[PDB]
Amino acid sequence: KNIIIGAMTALITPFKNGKVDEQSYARLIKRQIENGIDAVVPVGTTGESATLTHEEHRTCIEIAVETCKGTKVKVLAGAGSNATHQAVGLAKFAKEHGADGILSVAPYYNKPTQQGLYEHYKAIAQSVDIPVLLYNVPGRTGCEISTDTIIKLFRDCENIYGVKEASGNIDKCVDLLAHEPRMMLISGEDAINYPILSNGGKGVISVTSNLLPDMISALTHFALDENYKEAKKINDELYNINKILFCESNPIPIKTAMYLAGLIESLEFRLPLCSPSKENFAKIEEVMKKYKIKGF
Amino acid sequence: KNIIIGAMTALITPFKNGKVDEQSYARLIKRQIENGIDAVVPVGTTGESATLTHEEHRTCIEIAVETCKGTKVKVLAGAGSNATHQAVGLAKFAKEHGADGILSVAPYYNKPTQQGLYEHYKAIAQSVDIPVLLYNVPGRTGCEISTDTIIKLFRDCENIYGVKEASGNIDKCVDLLAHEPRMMLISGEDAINYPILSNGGKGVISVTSNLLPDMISALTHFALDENYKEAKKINDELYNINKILFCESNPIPIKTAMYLAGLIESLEFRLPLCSPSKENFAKIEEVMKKYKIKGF
Ligand SMILES: [Mg+2]
Ligand SMILES: [Mg+2]
Repeated sequence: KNIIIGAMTALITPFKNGKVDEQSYARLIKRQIENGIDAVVPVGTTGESATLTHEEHRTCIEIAVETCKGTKVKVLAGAGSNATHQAVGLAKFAKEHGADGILSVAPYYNKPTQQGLYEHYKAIAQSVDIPVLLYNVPGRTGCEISTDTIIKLFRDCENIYGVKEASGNIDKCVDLLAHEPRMMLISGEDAINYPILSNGGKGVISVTSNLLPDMISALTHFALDENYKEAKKINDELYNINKILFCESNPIPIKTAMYLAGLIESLEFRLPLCSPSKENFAKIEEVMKKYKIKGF
Repeated sequence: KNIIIGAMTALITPFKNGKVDEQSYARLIKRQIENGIDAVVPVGTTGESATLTHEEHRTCIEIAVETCKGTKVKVLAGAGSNATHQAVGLAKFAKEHGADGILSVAPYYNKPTQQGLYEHYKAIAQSVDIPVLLYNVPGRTGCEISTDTIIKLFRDCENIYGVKEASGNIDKCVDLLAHEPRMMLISGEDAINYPILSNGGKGVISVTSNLLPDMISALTHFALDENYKEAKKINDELYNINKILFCESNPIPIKTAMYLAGLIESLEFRLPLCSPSKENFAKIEEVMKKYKIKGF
């Protein structure tokens, strides 16, 4: 199977006067590339996919593809939906614009059954010839892709090569790799990057790497090199920032941190996302003090 | 405040050879009208909003509006989104196509904060001059509209007149009406229609009423008249069907029941929704046998 693994960043989408700051977006991606990141994820959850237009999805994906040209960094495009017809179109769309693979979130809100999830992802995988990474995040979607369903999709569909897990369930991560060790388990929860990697996970799709790409990259590469002692020490050091970045719903804290670090111009979201409370703003600033934040 | 209350139906959307069966849709709404229902909700969750195109949304709302002309039955159009800009557009869209009000679900998947939810619904309510009913269903959205947020929205915005609760939380239903008795609490969970109404709830937005409109309507109107013994009797008798209609994710069981009753021609969903298991199909068939199902 063709795979996209390693240290990956769920890119924030900066806004300036209510529009995509395209120059900021490119600068942020180059900052990721220059700090050891192996792939970038445009217009995922951290990138506020929900509130971007289709045109803007296209724009952010094209900017990611363009900025990654001439480097080894791949573009794993966010392209998923709770409507299978739309998911299929978004996958073809992402491939069409130069993405190396797609990250496809489990249908949110309409709670499909396991059978429906299987047919959903089979249609997506059959629509393109590039790698497809499942994304399970039940706290957001209201549904869970079961281990059996993930393993069936991995075995039955050639493009599906693994899953990004954001489920706080290391038991399931054991379940997945004990029964299907060939799949690529990808950490979608920064605080437990190391436990997932030390169990045979092969990458992270990170929120924290927006702010601290060098640290997340080093952690992932240490672990992939089976230097678990060094990977754990970064994971432990990152715990405080990893947790405070979810004091409010992601990406509210990470954008707050990027703004506080001077990495993005304005602390702008699209409704229904908004600035944090005064209190959480201060907590984020407080936690950041112990970390060294690379500039441009 | 202008309100839309009473016995209301979350309309299923019948498909025929992959497209909306427009004839069937109008026929189903006429059947609701003729069995005492006070309002219909086109293109909600039960109507598979997520997998309908914009054009199909227009179409279903127009059929509902047209079918309810010359009757007292109101159209509370499904018009919500997890992007505030889009939810505002859908609200204006529904009003301009003749809807009497809108049902607007809490943003799913991106989990806005309470502050963000307030700004979200404030923007929606300020964009139209027709009643707006909030819809709280945390099992599907991953977020909760808190009692304080609901009450603030009710007090600050003219059009917001209450909330449809699908939260299994009668404590919250007490909290809401004890602190703000002027709001319209609407049951969004058929099994507990009577407890919500007996605490001062003023209507239901029902799944079961698709199949048994006369019984749900009678239950509601008994309760609104404080004939609680008669309303409780129907609620108790309805428990078995109210529960089996969620053996799989709504609207999979209700569409199955409508098909088994001969009320729709095809057991068709749009992916990622799909037919129920063989076993769940049979269980739905058994439970329906206790109930007397009105024809056309
Ligand atoms: Mg009317
Ligand atoms: Mg009376």
